[PDB]
Amino acid sequence: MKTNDNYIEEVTAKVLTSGKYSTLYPPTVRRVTERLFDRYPPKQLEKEVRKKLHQAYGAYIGGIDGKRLEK
Amino acid sequence: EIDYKDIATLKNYITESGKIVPSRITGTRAKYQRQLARAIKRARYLSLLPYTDRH
Amino acid sequence: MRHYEIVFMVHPDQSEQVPGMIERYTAAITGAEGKIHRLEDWGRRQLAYPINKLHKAHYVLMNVEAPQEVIDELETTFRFNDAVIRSMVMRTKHAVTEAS
Amino acid sequence: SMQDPIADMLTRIRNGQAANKAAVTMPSSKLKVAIANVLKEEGFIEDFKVEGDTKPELELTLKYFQGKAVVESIQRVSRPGLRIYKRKDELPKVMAGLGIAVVSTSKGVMTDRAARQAGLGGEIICYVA
Amino acid sequence: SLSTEATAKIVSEFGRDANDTGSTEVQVALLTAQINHLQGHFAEHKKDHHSRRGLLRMVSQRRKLLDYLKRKDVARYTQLIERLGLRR
RNA sequence: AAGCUUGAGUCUCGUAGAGGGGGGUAGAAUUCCAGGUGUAGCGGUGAAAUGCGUAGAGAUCUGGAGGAAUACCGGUGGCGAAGGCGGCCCCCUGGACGAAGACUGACGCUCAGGUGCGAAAGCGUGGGGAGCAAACAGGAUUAGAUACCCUGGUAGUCCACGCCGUAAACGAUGUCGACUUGGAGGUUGUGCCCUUGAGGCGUGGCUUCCGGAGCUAACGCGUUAAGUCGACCGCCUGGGG
Ligand SMILES: [Mg+2]
Ligand SMILES: [Mg+2]
Ligand SMILES: [Mg+2]
Ligand SMILES: [Mg+2]
Ligand SMILES: [Mg+2]
Ligand SMILES: [Mg+2]
Ligand SMILES: [Mg+2]
Ligand SMILES: [Mg+2]
Ligand SMILES: [Mg+2]
Ligand SMILES: [Mg+2]
Ligand SMILES: [Mg+2]
Ligand SMILES: [Mg+2]
Ligand SMILES: [Mg+2]
Ligand SMILES: [Mg+2]
Ligand SMILES: [Mg+2]
Ligand SMILES: [Mg+2]
Ligand SMILES: [Mg+2]
Ligand SMILES: [Mg+2]
Ligand SMILES: [Mg+2]
Ligand SMILES: [Mg+2]
Repeated sequence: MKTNDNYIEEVTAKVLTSGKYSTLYPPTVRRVTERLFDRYPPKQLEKEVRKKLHQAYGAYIGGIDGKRLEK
Repeated sequence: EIDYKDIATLKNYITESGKIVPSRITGTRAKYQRQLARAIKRARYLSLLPYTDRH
Repeated sequence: MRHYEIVFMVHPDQSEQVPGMIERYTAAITGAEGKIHRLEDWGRRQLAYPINKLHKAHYVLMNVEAPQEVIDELETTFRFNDAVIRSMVMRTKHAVTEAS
Repeated sequence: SMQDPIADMLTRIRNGQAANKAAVTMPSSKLKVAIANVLKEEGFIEDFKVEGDTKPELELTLKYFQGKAVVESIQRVSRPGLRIYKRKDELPKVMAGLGIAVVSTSKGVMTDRAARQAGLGGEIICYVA
Repeated sequence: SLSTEATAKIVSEFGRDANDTGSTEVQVALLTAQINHLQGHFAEHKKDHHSRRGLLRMVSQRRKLLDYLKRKDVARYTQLIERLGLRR
């Protein structure tokens, strides 16, 4: 079932690994991809999850600037 | 003179450093301005003789 | 069969090898149906770039119509030699009584 | 490229009226003699002379009356890529009969006025006005 | 090495008339050795590109020469394809 | 089926070019790695700081290793279908053009599908890696600059072997052939004439500018056509979506 199940972390790690989108807990994102498994085309999974990172749920991407807060 | 076959005789004009100087040491005629000062630029395409030895 | 002109230099501190270097190189270009059109020696004059540790340099000028089957190994001979610094090969030049 | 020797003859006549020259130089051919013979009886051209030994050479002489040109506008009907044929009772009248429609009948190259009254039908070359 | 003296014996291989600087079977022999020397340069020096375009204006020339003498003399092609090894 | 030459193929005799590719060589500059000499300053931003320094920095001389690009010469010059390519320079090799004479007698123009070429960026399998430079992070900065400034650097740029075939890939102009008042600047051949005033007077290719007739709404083009004819093909049928 790699078509759908090995194709969740290829999508999920990418967000939780990048230091720009790493402002999240692993379980929080483990959830938001099983939810959005059957939501956007099977060649556009991570691609349109970036819509939920910019059009929706954004500014939390890049984060609140802690390296300006402690500053 | 007036021909263009005089390629093996430019040791009296240019120097080893790479700066072309006019014929003033010997003291000859300098009326040939286009056939010498201007005709030398046509041979800079193939540039068979090195113009700048320091480069 | 074209026209060639090999202009190289020797070692500045080895001036006695000049008459012995051209002698051992004019025999291979003679029996291959080639002759020497011009043969003049300039001398150890002054330069304008002190690049070598020792700035003396004798220039060798000679014209010979060597075939292509011999210039492939003659040019690589000066690379292994330590006295020869550099060289200069032109193209399509005829002979002249003198150049300066 | 050069795939129509008939269109080359009409180019020198059309462009020759604006340059105001005497005669032009062009190589002659079988059809070019029959075409120049029709325009010679007409006021279109004055006289032609073939004076080439190496090769036939056609020399056309234009006519200038007052300050106006004799040739008005020449079109093209029998195109090499598209040929147009008409019937004997369907001959087009150039300039309501005032023009000279050079046709190519079976007996030879003549005008459109002598084609419907004598001879047989033919192929319309162009519209010479 | 394409010298002017090496191509003197190519014209003498095909001769129809006499004292002629040109025959009907010589238009292919003068262009066969030129393309054959450039075809072998594909295997080595693969970085070449300008040399590959130049063959398009020479290899395609032979396709027009086949339909020239086909409607005239068929026996003329029996010499060209077997001696210069053209199209087997 | 049988011929000719006015479009010219090819070849002999010459010249011009960063046309393309494979080796080798030289110099300058940045930086790194070694001596001598010289020590609280150096790099850098209109103000500040981070980095780099008392384990010998910055700067200077000499020498060596590695990598990349060719200043003045260099003009909208030259070359190629386009893209693209500027160091002297060996080998291989192509295109175009000039020019007095032969031979072969339209082997000619163009095109769907297909093949090939196609900057930069990006990718796969292997190397190199001194600088610069997309993400990323140190220091400024402001009730938020991942816009700009400053200090570093992983891909990439370079090289061998492949894939993808994308641009304002513009000359916003498909190619070929023919006709058409002219002048004024460059580059590149062959001749005449007293080259004795290094020029006038002829014959070609390439390129730039101006301009009349003519063509087009207009700007302009205007003997390299976007003018006047002809052959072949492609694209586009309102603006968004
Ligand atoms: Mg390539
Ligand atoms: Mg025939
Ligand atoms: Mg080159
Ligand atoms: Mg030191
Ligand atoms: Mg001190
Ligand atoms: Mg230094
Ligand atoms: Mg290194
Ligand atoms: Mg004769
Ligand atoms: Mg004949
Ligand atoms: Mg074509
Ligand atoms: Mg690239
Ligand atoms: Mg590419
Ligand atoms: Mg790569
Ligand atoms: Mg471009
Ligand atoms: Mg376009
Ligand atoms: Mg060109
Ligand atoms: Mg204009
Ligand atoms: Mg228009
Ligand atoms: Mg619409
Ligand atoms: Mg609509």
